[PDB]
This record gives sequence, C-alpha cells and structure tokens, in this order.
Amino acid sequence: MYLRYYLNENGDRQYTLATIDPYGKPTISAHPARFSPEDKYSRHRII
Amino acid sequence: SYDEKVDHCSVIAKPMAPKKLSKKIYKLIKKSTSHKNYIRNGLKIVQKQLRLGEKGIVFFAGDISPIEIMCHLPAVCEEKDIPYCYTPSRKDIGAAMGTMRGCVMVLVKEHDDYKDLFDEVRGEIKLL
Amino acid sequence: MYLRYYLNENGDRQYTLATIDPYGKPTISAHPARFSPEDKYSRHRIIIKKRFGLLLTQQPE
Amino acid sequence: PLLLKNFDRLNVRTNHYTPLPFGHSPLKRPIAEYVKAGFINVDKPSNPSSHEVVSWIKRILKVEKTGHSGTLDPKVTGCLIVCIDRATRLVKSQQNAGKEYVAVFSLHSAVENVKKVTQGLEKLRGALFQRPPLLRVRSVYDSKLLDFDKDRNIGVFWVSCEAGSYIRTMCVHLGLMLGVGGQMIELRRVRSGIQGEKEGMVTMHDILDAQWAYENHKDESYLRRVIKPLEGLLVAHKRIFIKDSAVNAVCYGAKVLLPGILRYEDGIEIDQEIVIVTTKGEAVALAIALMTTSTMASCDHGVAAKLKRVIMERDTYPRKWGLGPKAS
Amino acid sequence: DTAYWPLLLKNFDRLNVRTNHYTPLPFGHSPLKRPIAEYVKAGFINVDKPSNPSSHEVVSWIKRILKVEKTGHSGTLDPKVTGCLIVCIDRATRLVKSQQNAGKEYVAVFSLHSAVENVKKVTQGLEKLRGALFQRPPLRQLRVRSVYDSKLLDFDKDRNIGVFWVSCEAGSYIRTMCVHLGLMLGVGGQMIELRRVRSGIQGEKEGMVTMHDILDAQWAYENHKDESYLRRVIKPLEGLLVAHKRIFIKDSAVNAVCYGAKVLLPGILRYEDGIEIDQEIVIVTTKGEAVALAIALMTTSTMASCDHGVAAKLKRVIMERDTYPRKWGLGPKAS
Amino acid sequence: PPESVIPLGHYGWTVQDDLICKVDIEDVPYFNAPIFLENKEQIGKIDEIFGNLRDYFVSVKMGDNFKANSFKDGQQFYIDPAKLLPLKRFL
Amino acid sequence: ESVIPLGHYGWTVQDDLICKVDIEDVPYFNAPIFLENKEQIGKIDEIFGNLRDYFVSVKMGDNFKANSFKDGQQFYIDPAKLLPLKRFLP
RNA sequence: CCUGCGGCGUGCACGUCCCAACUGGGACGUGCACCGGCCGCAGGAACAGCAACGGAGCGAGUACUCGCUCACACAU
Repeated sequence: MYLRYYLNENGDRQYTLATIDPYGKPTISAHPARFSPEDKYSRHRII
Repeated sequence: SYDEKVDHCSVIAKPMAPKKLSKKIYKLIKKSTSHKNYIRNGLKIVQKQLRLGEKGIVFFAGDISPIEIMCHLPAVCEEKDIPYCYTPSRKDIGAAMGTMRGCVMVLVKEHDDYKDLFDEVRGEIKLL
Repeated sequence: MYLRYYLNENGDRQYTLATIDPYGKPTISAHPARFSPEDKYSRHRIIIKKRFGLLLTQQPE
Repeated sequence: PLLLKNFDRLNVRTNHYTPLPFGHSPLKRPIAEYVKAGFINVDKPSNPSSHEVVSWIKRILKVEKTGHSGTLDPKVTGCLIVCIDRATRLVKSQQNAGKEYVAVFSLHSAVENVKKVTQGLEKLRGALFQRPPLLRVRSVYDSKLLDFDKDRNIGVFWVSCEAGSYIRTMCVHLGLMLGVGGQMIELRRVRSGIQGEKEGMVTMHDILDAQWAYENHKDESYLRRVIKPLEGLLVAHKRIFIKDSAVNAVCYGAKVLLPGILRYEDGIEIDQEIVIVTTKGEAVALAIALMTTSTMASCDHGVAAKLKRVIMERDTYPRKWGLGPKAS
Repeated sequence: DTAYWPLLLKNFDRLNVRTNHYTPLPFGHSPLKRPIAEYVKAGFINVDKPSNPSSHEVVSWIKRILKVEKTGHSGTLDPKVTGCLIVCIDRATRLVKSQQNAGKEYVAVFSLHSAVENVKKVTQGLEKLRGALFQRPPLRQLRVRSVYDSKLLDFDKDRNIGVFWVSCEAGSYIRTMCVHLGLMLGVGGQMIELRRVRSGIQGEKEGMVTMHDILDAQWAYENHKDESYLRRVIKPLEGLLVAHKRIFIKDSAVNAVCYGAKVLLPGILRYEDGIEIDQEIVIVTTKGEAVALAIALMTTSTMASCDHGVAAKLKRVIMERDTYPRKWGLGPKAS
Repeated sequence: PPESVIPLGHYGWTVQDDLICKVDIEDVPYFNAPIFLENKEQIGKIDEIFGNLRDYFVSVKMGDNFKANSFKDGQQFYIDPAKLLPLKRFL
Repeated sequence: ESVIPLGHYGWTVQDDLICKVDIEDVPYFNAPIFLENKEQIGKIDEIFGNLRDYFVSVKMGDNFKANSFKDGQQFYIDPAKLLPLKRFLP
C-alpha cells in the first residue's frame, strides 16, 4: 500500500514510501490487518 | 578560510553555496559588472526591481545582522520564482562587484555574453 | 552605525565599537531595523521567520 | 498516575478531611466497572465506517451504550476514541480536541522541486477556508512534508489541525495552490487529542482477543491493557480537588463550593472548563470555573465552579451535606 | 507558593491578610487572560525605537497599526535616538504621567575634537560627572538632574571615539552630558549616537519588541485571526505597576472607587507591608487588575490596628466605570 | 439580466480547466455564483473558495465559449452585488 | 557696577575659558564677566559640573585670548546677575 | 466634596528621476509629528451587603422547547 514507516531510537513513527529504511531494515506497513467478525482463530494467534 | 566564514553567517543563511559555487558566483558578478543596467546592487534597488517584476538570480550575504533588514526578501524571491542563494560574506560580494564597499545583496540578470555560466549557476542552485 | 554589542554567557549585552567580539564572532549592531509604515511584507516575513524558528511565538516563555 | 500525578505541586487549601471507605481507585476498579468507565484507542481498519466500527465494539463487549468522539471516514484509518457506557458523558467535551493526521497526496502534474511543495504547504497554514466534501473556517496549526516521490508524484505530509477539518479539502487546496492540482489518496489519523499511536493503541483483533480471553479464561489483564479509564481523557484539564463530603453534592447537581476544596491548580480562569477530582483520583464531574485561582486563595466561601457534565454516578459516596460546623 | 504568579499577584501569600470574607463577582478578567479587545485597550509596548523617526511619529504609527482611540508615551527620545520606549494603548495612557519620573539608562557614543593623553584621563573625566549635575536643554531654563553611575565601556584612540553607559534621572539630556565631558577633558567633544538601554524597570532583556513585530502581530491577528503574536507584543498595563505596594480591595468597592470613592478600610482584603503615608500605591482586585493608583493615608500598623477610616485617597482611577456593578450603600453601616 | 455589477477581484493563475481569481472584496461570494465581465458578460461559475479569511482565492469553471488563455494578467472580474454575504457571517 | 569673586582659572577648552566657581550662586546665561579692573572679558557660554563644585565656561571677545591668563588668575562677576542656590535645589 | 473627559515651516516615511553600504545629497508629489494655573461637561456623593430556591440525571421535537426523577447541598 502507499504509507509505510520505520522507527527511530525513540520508537517514533517515521513515515516514508520506501520499502527499505535508512538503516537497511524493511519498512513496516502503517495500516492494521483487515478485520472480519467471523474470525475463529483467536486461540491459534494467542498460541 | 571558508568553513569559519560560513560559520559566522546567520541561521537564516540558507540555501548556502559551497566553496566552488562561491567562486562561480564571484565570477558571475564580476563578469556581469561590465554591464551597467544588467546588474542591480543594494537593498533598495533589488527590492524595487523585485517589486516591478525583474527576473534573474539574487545573491544574499549570510553574515548580516540585524536580519530584519532582508529576512523578507527570500520569501519575495520564492513567490516570484527567482532563484536566490546566500554567500559567506558581504566583503566578498563587494570585492566581486569592483567596489571595496560591501553590498548586502545583489541581483544578476541574463546576458548573452555569460549565459552559460549564469545558467550553470542557476542549475547548481536549483539542485540544492 | 557605530554602536555594536556581543552577548556574554549570562545573556547580557556587552557594548563595544569593535567589529569582532573577543570570542571571534561578529558584533551585532545595537540599532533596530528602520521601519516604513507602508510595509507590505508581514506575510513574507512570518513565513521565513517561522521557517527558521526565530519568531517570538516560537521562543520560550 | 492518571490524575494524582504532581498533586503535591498543587496549592493546598486544607489537609484535614475524614476519609471514607467508599469509592475505588481509577485503575483498581472491578472488571465490571472498568469497562463501563473506560475508553479504547482503536486503530481503525480501512474499509468499515466509524459508526459500524463502534457498533462492532458494542456488540463485542456486550455493553449497554458506546460512543465515539469524532467520525472517521469509511476509507480512513487512524486514532478512534471509543467511550464505553459511563464514559459516553464525555463525548461532547471531546469534539474540539486537536487532531493530527498523516496524509498521502498524488499530484496530476509534476513540480520542479520538493521546495515548491514545502512552500505550498507553508502557505496552507493558519485559519483556512474549508468546505465539506461531496463554507467554514478551520485552523491548521502545523504541517510538514515527510516525503515526496517525483516519479510517482505522491507525497506524505503530517498535519496538525483543528477538530472538524477536512483533510480531503485541505489536500485539494494544496493541489489548487501549486498550479498542478492534486487530491488525497490516503489518510491516517496519528493522534487524537492527548492520545496518539504510542499511547496504548490496540487493534480490533486485540479487543476481540481480550474479550475472548475474558470469556474463556476469566483473565482481566489483557482487557485492562486494552481499556483505559476515562480519567485519561481529562489529563489536560485543570483540576479542583474536593473533599469526600462534597462529592455527592456535586453528583446531585450542587455547585462546587469553596469550603470543600482540598486542592486547586494554578492557572484556573473564569469560564474555564475544569475537572472535579476526588482524593483518590476519580473524576466527579466537568465544571465551569467562576473564580480565578487567586480569588480562591483569598476567599472563605462561595461557588468555586458550576457544573457542566456530571461523570460520577449518584450515591457513589454517601449523602453528607448539611452536617457542617454550623448544621443550623 | 505565589512567588511565581503573574504581575500584581507576586508574593500574594506574603501579604498581610485583613479579611477572607466577601462574595466574589463574575465580572472582570485576569490581566493576561483578557479578551483581545480589552487586552489591546489596556496594554503597553516596549518598542526598540527605530533610529530615524521621532517618538510622536512612533506613537502615531502604533495608533494607526493597532486602530486604537488613544496612545501616549512617557519619555521622548530625539528623532535620531533608539532604545526603550514604553507606549501605552488607550487605557495605560493614564499611567503615562506616572512613568515620567522613571529612571533612564542610556549608552552614548562620543567624539572628542582633539586627542587626550590616555584612557585614564577619560575615566577620571567621567568620574567627575556623577552627581546632581547642571543641565540646560539643547537648542533654556537651566535645570539640575542626577547621574547616578557612569562607565566608559569602550574607547578607540585612533578615531578618538568612546562609548559610555549612564544611569540618570528623567529629563536628563545626555547630549549636554557629552558636551560637558568634552569640556572636562580639556579637548571638547560631542555626542554621535544614543541608545536608551532602560526606561524604568523596563530594559533590553525585558521583552523588548520592534515595530516590525507590532505590524506582523497585527497582520497575524487580522488575517489568520491569531492572537499569540499580539499578546507577545502588547503586555498588560499591570506590568508598569509591579514596583508599587499593593492594596487588594473587595469586588463590592471597585465600582465605588471608579466613580471616585476613596479606598475605605471596610473593603480592603490584603495589603503589602511597608506602606508609609503619602506613598504611591496600587489598588488592585483579587483577579490581579489594578483598579487605581492611590496615595496612602495609613501606615501598615495603622491598617492592621484600625476598623474604620479612609485607607487611601484617589490619585488616578485606571479601571473603566461600570466594569463592576454598583454595590456601595447596601452594608450594615452604610444604610 | 445583471441589473448591477461590482468588481469581485483580480486574476491569479490557472489550474487545469479552472481560473483562480484573487478576491479583493471582503464579502464572501455565493456558491455556484456566475462571474461577469465589465460589460455584464458571465464567463464562468464559482467552484471553490480557498485560503485565509482576508486574502483568499476563488476558482471559476469557464463554461460558455470561455477559456483560460483568453484572459490575461491584471484583468479584473465582476460579480452581482446581490450574490454576496458579509465576511463576518461565516466567521 | 560692582563685582564679586567668582573663582580661579582652571583650563581652557579652545576659546572657552573654563572658570571654577567658589561661590554658592549660579550665574545667568551670557552674563558678562569682568576682571579686577571691571574690564569685560566675555559672556557666559556654558554651566556644568556637580551641584556644589561646578564650573562655567565663558566666551571671550576678539578683545582677549584664553591662554592670555595664567594659572591662579582670579575672576570677577556681577553680583546683580546671580540666582539663589536654594531656587535650583529640590 | 471626589472622579472621568475636552479646551485655553522643520523633521519623518513612502513613490518617481540625477549624480556621485544596513548610507548620506538634490529635485518633483503624497501622507504622518511638532514649533503649573483657569474654564466647560458629565457621573457619583460611595464605612463596601448578600453561607443556596435554580441546578443535575433521563426521553421526544425543532442552540431552544416539551415532559419525568433527584436533590435544592457553604462540605465538620
């Protein structure tokens, strides 16, 4: 998607469109996972 | 030197030319001095020419204090799409304009004699 | 003009006629900028002043 | 913690009061009353609307009532405050909260330099005209072009704006000013009031997992991490601590009176929204100040503040008005 | 701990407490949290005077910029002299007279016609002009004005030009002082520049702002409808009365005082110790607003040990009439 | 049709098929409000009003045989005096 | 008519003849000064110095030169062109 | 009696031209500021009151109104 981000030493969100951060690690997407109410995988995710 | 001289400048002294660009600007002003109406010197003349609509590249002096005498002109140049850049000192601008007396800022127009350099410098600033 | 000054550690004005302060930096002119009542550069002055964090609103206290 | 932080820094009017065994600390409430007096900082998904993302939470938590303090567009993610039951009384007070978004804008044509976009964002600052998308004045406090891709002609800028601002209209206006046009292809609210992405943001999966852990394991740790007390929404409000004998009077509609103030905070001005706080840190009500702090340091009686919205329920503390030194 | 409270509430706890019993009224605002109209109407500006214009020109320019009915200034700086210049705005104009006697610190540049022996000569010459000196206005009723301190901050011998800082009483003409110093050194001299470095309790570090600052603040308030700039520029008039002893009065006596009533004892909440007879004091509300300037007719001990009698006599009512309701005449003794 | 006309403002720039006019009169125009010339010649309709509360701009969608390159620098634009509101109203 | 002792010669700042004053009365502006023989030597040009220990600079005619007077030379002034000191005191 | 209010051709800035710095000079036009006592008007004649009879919580209609309940609280 368009909005990605990385984190600095203080754990603050730095917003970029680049797939690679300044430090070489990949940038994490800024949007949460899509939600479906009929999700029966709570136990598996907890495990 | 140059790093110290740039150090003395004010915090609003941005964008700043490096050493090589500084020599290029001094060369441009010295070449443009040969033409009376194609170089504008001083605060009042430069401001009036900007008001009227004159174009070119405007060269500021970064070691000035108080800054309220010129702090507004960078924004006017930005508004009219006139490239501009600071230089380490006013004495250098004066020395490059054939006048030991310093000039706070200057405005260089385009002439066929020195088009190439005048557009190299323009390109160099636009990449900063 | 004649009067100039440099700021000491405490923040006070130390007045002098010299162009260069004892610390090697230039000495700031003591006198404020001239004022024209028909000054149409207020907007153009707040953009730059804000851009460089010098406006009064941006200072502490 | 929450609302007793730096309580010794406040001006002490009196220390003498009779502590009562009633009431609970804001963070040590039972699980049945934590949820009722709590709010969630939801990271809204992309597609669903805000009233349907709040209906999902209401259905999930089996709570009687649930509200939110600002409508996020169906296609817009970011911070979303969901107040649970007794916290919904604060929704109105939360409408004017300052917002912070991070927007992505695509320009139809190209610009010469990033400086052009920076200047355009600079001139879209202060009070600005905004029209709701398919005329009002709303303030943009700050902005900052975080990134720009010329080949894509798409940029990222962070904007601090007043509640009610339309970032779609602001991006359209940024396009108009730059002479090339533009429109917004993505939005994400990164802070809502005093709450941001670092301040305890939980995914909808996190809420689902918490409610599920509570139901199938009777563990309230996760749910307490997910849900925060409403006192965290009034930390920016100025405080007026009242004694344990005056709380119930305020809960019944009585005006805050000087003889019952245990502590008050510097910087209280007339017609100022304040929070009444008990000595344990609970939020009795939101009040309007009718006396400056100096007028309270220099008087022995009167109305220190009138009520605006009672938060605490009646009969939380015993009725103890009319038993003062006089009782005449 | 009220030592940090703004303006006239400083050390409010240290003031002697006469009584705590009154009913506050909802009328009025704190000096710093006033509306913008009242804040401007009851404000003053510490202006770095530009070199060229005259003080009257500066005041009129401020009037036109802020669109205010009245404005004044305490000390007049010659056209070519920069420095501190306190300008009052529509209601601090009543305090212009009280600021006329304020002390003044200048920094002056002087040129000597002929070279002197050495710097110590100039130092001694300055050390000889520190007293109740004799001063005639420049281009004629000879006056006497005091020069408390003086110091030769710099002296360039090649140009024969020096810079000296002088603290002096209001009305003193430092141009005359420079010509007199020239006469004293045996070579003659004159003043080249002058810069007022302090006007009263106001100086260069005490929030001095430029005219450009005033214009920019007005533009920000009239275009972005923002007030922070105008609030940094203009300051409440109570900043001019922070050196005065304070007498806090009940809110029922404010309108009476505005209408001309003398400050009577039955309506005093607090007072500052050290008040002597025939002393200038400021009558203040509990919100911090300086209702008026008065002349004390009771000592601190008398004010503590008495139950009736006029506490102070009006000299200048600052507060606008009808700001507070009329509450004189409803008390037990009044009827 | 226009019984009277007053100068709305001067010219700004062009953004695609729109004509930005810098508004000088304090009064805030109406939406979908026709913009006339000096000779009472409607040239377009209002689309967007943007900017601060005292120095702002308005885009017009030239429709009837009107284009952007037709107009030129320093041109002035008029508006029906009845199609305005006071600036105070919105504020 | 008559004269009284004003003081003694100090220095000369160009034409101006600086005279220290020993009396407690402050003279006028341009008040004429005269020597022992009641010969006018100039008019008062400037008054300066501390309130008590003060000096007066006097402008002379072409009739005289400032250097013409030696150290210790005493001056006379009109007793009818003086002001009380209590007048200028606060 | 007290209070408040009013009366009793130089420079500055801007715009345009000649010449010889963040400048001083000139000319041509604009604005802006200047070269204690008496009188008039108006307000009040002031010993400084007021420790609860209009608030809160619900539902409906268009910030207001319409109904219900709770208390009408100076906090020992």
